[PDB]
Amino acid sequence: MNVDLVFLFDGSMSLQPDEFQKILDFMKDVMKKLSNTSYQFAAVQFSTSYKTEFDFSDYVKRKDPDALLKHVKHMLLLTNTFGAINYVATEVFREELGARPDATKVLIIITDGEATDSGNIDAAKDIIRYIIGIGKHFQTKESQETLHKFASKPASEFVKILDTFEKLKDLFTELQKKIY
Ligand SMILES: CN1C(=O)N(c2cc(Cl)cc(Cl)c2)C(=O)[C@]12CN(c1ccc(C(=O)O)cn1)C[C@H]2c1ccc(C#N)cc1
Repeated sequence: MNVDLVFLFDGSMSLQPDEFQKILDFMKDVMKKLSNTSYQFAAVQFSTSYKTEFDFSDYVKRKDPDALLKHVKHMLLLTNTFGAINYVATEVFREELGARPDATKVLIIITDGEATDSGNIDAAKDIIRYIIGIGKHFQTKESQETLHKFASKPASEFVKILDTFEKLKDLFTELQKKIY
């Protein structure tokens, strides 16, 4: 349907270069698949700070995932996930930046660890929120639970755990199908 979807992706120092690249490729795969639909996309990299890599209006103008992401630079700092989610809620979903009043808001968060900051994400709560937690830091039920606070309910649907960044490929294949 009419979906305004934002990727919020981790660019902290704990991600290896190849891992950060797998994230970019995942986002391109998704966008390529949903070309020529009612989907609109935006992407934000977060680390210590929050960098909008492209807004919805950027997407409407070009609709080319390669061009939209070509200058992305890995920030290699902290993992301020609380600040990042609030940033998306208030700074990215705006009509002035191409967001649509009647579109469903979706936020896809991709990270390798726990947030380095703190607070709440009240402002983003109405958004449909998936979080993809990847790698060695999420190998136990207890470590995986730390992500639930960022996601819609139930966690069994909205929190995805991958053992490696190579599994983003497999996740895309699975997601591809859910497309009606
Ligand atoms: C199932 N589902 C889903 O897995 N994701 C999802 C989950 C992850 Cl981890 C990553 C990415 Cl990129 C997308 C979604 O966003 C949805 C929920 N959804 C919607 C859309 C609209 C409404 C609504 O209006 O209520 C509710 N949910 C759209 C749907 C979807 C499925 C596959 C792809 C691909 N490729 C992209 C989107």
